[PDB]
Amino acid sequence: KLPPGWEKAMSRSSGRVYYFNHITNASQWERPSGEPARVRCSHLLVKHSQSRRPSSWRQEKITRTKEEALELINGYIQKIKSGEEDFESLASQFSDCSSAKARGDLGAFSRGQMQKPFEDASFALRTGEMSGPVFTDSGIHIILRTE
Ligand SMILES: OCc1cccc2[nH]ccc12
Ligand SMILES: OCc1cccc2[nH]ccc12
Repeated sequence: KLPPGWEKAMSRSSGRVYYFNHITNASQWERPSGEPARVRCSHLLVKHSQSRRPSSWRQEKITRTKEEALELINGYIQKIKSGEEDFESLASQFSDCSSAKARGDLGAFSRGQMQKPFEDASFALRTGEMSGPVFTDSGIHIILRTE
């Protein structure tokens, strides 16, 4: 029926059908369109107090809760989707990964290199697509597939 990971859902607020991907946590109104050895992705990471290393270039000791990190992630996604902010700008300013200095770009990678939830989401995105919140031991990620 639908591409890998996608399913139909019903909006509670509006009643209209939408589509949700349980691998990437993406959601959208439009029906999803249409695997490579390698993909190229950028990401924006928000760490929290239970991250494997609760420290980053932005903060020596990260104290925000997981719930607070998810709220920050949700807000970044909202501004990216409305066009108020670009993914690259938010990643450079607010990502708790040192890849912030390269606008979030991780370069190209294969399966078996990244943490599993990150890898699975990266390879389930189509080129140009963006994930919802993706949870790893490092924190919560927004992933943008660029190639
Ligand atoms: O690695 C330190 C550093 C140098 C230059 C730009 C940066 N952005 C985030 C960390 C960072
Ligand atoms: O493995 C997931 C991942 C990929 C690339 C950069 C990252 N930084 C923190 C986690 C992380």
